[PDB]
Order: sequence, then C-alpha cells, then structure tokens
Amino acid sequence: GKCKNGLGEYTCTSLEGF
Amino acid sequence: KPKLLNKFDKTIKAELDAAEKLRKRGKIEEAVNAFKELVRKYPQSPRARYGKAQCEDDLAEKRRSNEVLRGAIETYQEVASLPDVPADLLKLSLKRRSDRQQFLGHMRGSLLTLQRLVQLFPNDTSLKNDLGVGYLLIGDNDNAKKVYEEVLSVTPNDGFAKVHYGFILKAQNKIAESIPYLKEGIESGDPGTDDGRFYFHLGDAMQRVGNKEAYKWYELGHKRGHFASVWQRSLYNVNGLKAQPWWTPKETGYTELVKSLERNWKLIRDEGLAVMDKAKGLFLPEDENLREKGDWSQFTLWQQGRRNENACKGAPKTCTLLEKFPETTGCRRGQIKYSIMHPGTHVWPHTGPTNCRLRMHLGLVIPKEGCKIRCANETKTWEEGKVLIFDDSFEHEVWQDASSFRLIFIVDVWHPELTPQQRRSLPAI
Ligand SMILES: O=C(O)CCC(=O)C(=O)O
Ligand SMILES: [Fe+3]
Repeated sequence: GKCKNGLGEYTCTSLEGF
Repeated sequence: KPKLLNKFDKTIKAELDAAEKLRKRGKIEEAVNAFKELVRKYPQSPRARYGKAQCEDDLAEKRRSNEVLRGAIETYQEVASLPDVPADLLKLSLKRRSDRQQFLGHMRGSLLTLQRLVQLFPNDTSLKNDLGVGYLLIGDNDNAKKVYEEVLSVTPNDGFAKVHYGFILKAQNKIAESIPYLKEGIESGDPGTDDGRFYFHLGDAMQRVGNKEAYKWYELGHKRGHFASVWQRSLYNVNGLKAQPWWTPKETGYTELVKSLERNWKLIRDEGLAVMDKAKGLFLPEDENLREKGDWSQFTLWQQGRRNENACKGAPKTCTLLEKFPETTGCRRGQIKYSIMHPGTHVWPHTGPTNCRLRMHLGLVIPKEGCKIRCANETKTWEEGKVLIFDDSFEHEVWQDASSFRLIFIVDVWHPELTPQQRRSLPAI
C-alpha cells in the first residue's frame, strides 16, 4: 500500500537502510 | 538502573567497563578490538557480546554501512542465545535487534524478533505494542488489530494502544468507532501518542461525520509542530518550501511542461478515451478510502518516478511526450495518471502526504456543469485543454454532479524550490 492521493497508510516510505 | 551483569560478568566488571569507556569516548576501532578480546577470552559473557554488538552498531553508523549493521543484528541475537543472560540485557539486545532490522527494511525478520520478545516477557505491555507496530509496518492490519485488542483487554487505558487501535479502525472505514480511540489516546499523553498521524486522522474522521470540532484538533496538531498549518497537513515535508494552495504556471517555472500539455492536450485525451473504450480495466478504482460516494478510477503511467511499461503501451504517444520532462517523470513523490470521475461522486476533504510536489490537472473531457475542485478556501473548475495547478498538501475536495463523465490528466512535479540534491535524495512516496 502506497500513499498516492492520501495519507492513509501508517508509513508512506520504505525502509532501505542507510 | 538496568541490571546487565550476570554472576560471572560481575567478576570481570573492570574489563567490561574499560571496553565500554572506549565506545562512549568514540574510539570505536579500539572498542571493537577490546570487546573482541573479551568475547575471545570469555566466550559466554553476555555483557561482552552486547558490547561487541553495540560497537558494530556504532561502526555501522560511522560508515553508513548496511553490511556492518547486519553483523550487529546477528550479534544482538547471539547475546540472547548465551546462558544466564540478565532479563534487562536480553530485552535491550532483542529490542535493538528489531529496531535495526526495521531500519534495514527486514520487516519480516523484525516481526520474528518482536514475537520472541512478547513470548519471553508476557507481562511487558510495551513489547506487545511494538509487535503491533511491526505488523503495521508490513501492512498486516488484521494481526495488528488483534495485538492491540489483546493489549486493551488487559490495560484498557493504555494510550499507545488506543491511538493505534483507533488508527486501524479509521483505516478500515470504521470512522465513528475510531474517533474515541484516537481522541482518548492523544489525550492520554502517553509516550508515542503525540504523533502527527493521529491528529491527522482524528480530525479527518471528525470531518467525515460532521463534527465541527475537527479544526480544533488541526490547530492543536499545528501548535505541537505536526502540521505546517491547519490547512496544509502533509506529514512528509521539507520545511520552508513556498506554501500556496493555488499556483500559476509562471509561478512554478514549469512553463515548458504546461505549454506542451496544453498544445498537445488532444492526443492525451484521445489515448485516454481509447483506453476507456478498449482497455478500461487499466483504470483502477480509487483505493485510499477517499470517496464518500460515486465512481472514481485512475490509470497510472508513472508512480514514484518509475514508468509503468505495460501502462505506457496503452498511451504510447502521451508517454513519449512526457518523457521529455524529468521534473514530472522523475518526481518520486508524485504520479502521472489519467483520472476519471463520474456523476454522483464526492471526494472527502483530504490532504496528500507531502509538500514536496505540486499537482497539475489537465482538462480532457469536462462537462459544462457539475464538476469542481476546492483547495483551501478557493473552489475552481477545469477547462478542456487547460492546466490547473494546486498544492495538494493543502486540504482539497472534489464534486462530480454532472450528467456525463469527467476525464482529467494528473501530472505531479517537484516543488520548484527543491534543489537537484533534494530531488535525488528524498525517499520516494
Ligand atoms: O479530481 C480528481 O481526479 C482528483 C482530485 C484529487 O484529490 C487530486 O488530484 O489530488
Ligand atoms: Fe487529492
């Protein structure tokens, strides 16, 4: 799930480390 | 406080403290070899093994190295496998392990660690809440909901569980049910409840049920640093960017892109109509629970700055035209997409996630009456062949009460004041 038009997810970015 | 030393570790406390001093002093290289010597000499020592892990953790920060951090994550686990590990040290080591796994994106591995922590400490309510976050981070709202129900059945006044339970309920469109959980949880002031996401969704839940107190929560969230303003409530922001609900083409500086869209609008329209007529499955119903009612679907050509190759087979000329404009094709915090809305459609007042993009709307098929978009305190209409530009990090709202379909083309651009460095480095949204 991604935040496209809205802000409905708990987080909108993916964790990829440093 | 914490009791970190077991019986044997108390007997070697001078060696352990000397190694730890080197770490606190920032002599990370010497500290690693100091703790390596202790692990070699006392291979069962939990404090020595934790020291080794913290040194690797610090070294990974110093080098910005994912591989070094993966080593630390393994060592934090090794601590837990040692005999006679004090409870405080076991919890600390596994908690940091899960935190660093989440940092690397090992969400499944983090979840396993969190589950172990709950099994090892069945009475620690905070570890259950952390497990619920693990589920929320991997998109498992069903298991996350069960975790917080388990917390609330034992400690019903836990504010952390309340806001996260309320967040889940709101996400499931249980709007009325979510409001007291979000509200009481924020009012609890418990650690972790002072968070912009919960002010965001409490105010929006209230807006959807007609509770006029919604903007009181937006004002408090603004006063507490979560929102740039009561109107602009995006949560992924670069501070200081010019904040304006409506923008002219000239103000954005993307006048070449706007000229191309307006000069070439009919080819964009025609490919959209062809997809509606011959491949309408490429239009996907809006799926962020933003509709009060009606029908709204989108056909996406670019998202997160990535071209959808199959989708561009459906609008090859439009994709070719847009490929000349990296200000939109490389906007990793926006999309390029057709957007179709039919009569009887009302889109709830809402805000986008980030202030780092501006949103262009190119009118393609606009009924003469019935369609409008409000951004902040100003409502406007589309025109066929013409571009509107608004900052969708401001609250905006859409109505479609025409007698036929309304088709537009949505083109997100980087906020013009973001440097090339920021545009390359910002995480995609
Ligand atoms: O009118 C539309 O197609 C979408 C409205 C909206 O919320 C947006 O474009 O951000
Ligand atoms: Fe929107």
